[PDB]
Amino acid sequence: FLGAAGSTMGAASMTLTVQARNLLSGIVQQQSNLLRAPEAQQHLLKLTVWGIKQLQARVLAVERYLRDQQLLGIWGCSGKLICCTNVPWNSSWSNRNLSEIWDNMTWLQWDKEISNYTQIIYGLLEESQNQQEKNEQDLLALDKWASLWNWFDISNWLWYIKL
Amino acid sequence: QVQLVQSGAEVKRPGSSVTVSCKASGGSFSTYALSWVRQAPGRGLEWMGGVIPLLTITNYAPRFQGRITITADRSTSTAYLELNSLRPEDTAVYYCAREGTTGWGWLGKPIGAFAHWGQGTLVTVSSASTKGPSVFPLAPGTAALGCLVKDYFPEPVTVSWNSGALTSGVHTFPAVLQSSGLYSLSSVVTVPSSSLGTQTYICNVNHKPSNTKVDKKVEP
Ligand SMILES: *[C@@H]1O[C@H](CO)[C@@H](O)[C@H](O)[C@H]1NC(C)=O
Ligand SMILES: *[C@@H]1O[C@H](CO)[C@@H](O)[C@H](O)[C@H]1NC(C)=O
Ligand SMILES: *[C@@H]1O[C@H](CO)[C@@H](O)[C@H](O)[C@H]1NC(C)=O
Ligand SMILES: *[C@@H]1O[C@H](CO)[C@@H](O)[C@H](O)[C@H]1NC(C)=O
Repeated sequence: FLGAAGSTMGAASMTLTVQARNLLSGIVQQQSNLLRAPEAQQHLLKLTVWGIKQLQARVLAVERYLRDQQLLGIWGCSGKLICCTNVPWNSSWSNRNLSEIWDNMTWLQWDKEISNYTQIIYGLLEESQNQQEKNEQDLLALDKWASLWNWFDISNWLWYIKL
Repeated sequence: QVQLVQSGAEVKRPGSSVTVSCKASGGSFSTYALSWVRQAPGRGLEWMGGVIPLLTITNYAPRFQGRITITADRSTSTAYLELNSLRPEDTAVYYCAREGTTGWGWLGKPIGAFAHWGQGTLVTVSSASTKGPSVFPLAPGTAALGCLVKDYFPEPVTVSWNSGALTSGVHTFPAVLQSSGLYSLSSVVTVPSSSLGTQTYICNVNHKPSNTKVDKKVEP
């Protein structure tokens, strides 16, 4: 758990060659102590201090551990720890080196890199996930001459892979 | 659509080898399993084996393996089949056939079925050399009559009576790979007896590699 958070993303390529270095199971399974005994107590005591504080901590952890599942649902990535997107690296202005990023930079320094535009990326991702991709899938059950043979866009469709 | 313009039929000495082509047109020469099938001229149909041009995957025959050779040459965009040991029991029609795809096109998901096809040519070995036959009045209310195009080389001839003016009631009969090294053929029609000397029934034959197209009397 967190065992190589200080490593660079190349040595934290080690982290995501294992279960993101056990981060998600440490998110949901560190509940197990307050899961093991909110109920082993058989005592009256006539009032409860933890009856609001533990409950607020518990449902705080649950809503935080559901917002991220819903956000992975909204970008077609539900289930998959590592998935790719159709959004390109846009005009976003931290354009830099591949062998600088995934060799010599930690995850925290990387968060300090792109602390801006993060909500821009989050708004940007679902656009290519939905507004054309879901509408293309809605097209993909019926089409005219073009679906088998449009002979125009296909070269550009090959060209997207090409450029 | 997908067009498979196969190369023409062939005559060749027996005991030698044979090559045939199948030039596709439309769709894609690669990324879809072109294949090859047989049918003896009168039998049902028979699959032999195929090729996949992007990865040269050859899925050959259960019996003809070792004697069959299929290639795929995308740089001139054709597909050849090379069989060996030509013989009277290699005589079959050889259709070249491509797998189809879902939707009206040639790019989507394939189906697994031989949807688009080619014209096919009968791959029949030759024993003898060419021969122009002779055509006869075969003598019989209703007088029967024939023009026996018998013991020729090679197949086929056609028969039309009075330059095709008589068109109804025709009954041709197919050419035979007979037991003489040559080929024979029969063809009859139905005329009355009383119109023997009035309407002269003149069959017309078309033997194109032997070059004999004669008008022939039938006045029995
Ligand atoms: C810390 O960084 C050094 C690089 O000098 C590396 O050798 C070491 O493995 C790193 N430690 C961990 C726990 O990743
Ligand atoms: C990427 O960064 C490394 C230093 O981390 C450098 O050695 C390499 O030359 C860079 N590559 C490019 C293409 O700039
Ligand atoms: C590479 O990493 C080491 C330690 O992790 C650091 O001292 C060095 O400055 C880094 N170099 C670059 C170009 O990032
Ligand atoms: C990122 O956003 C912060 C807002 O807190 C801003 O101060 C900073 O200039 C931005 N740009 C960076 C760190 O390049």
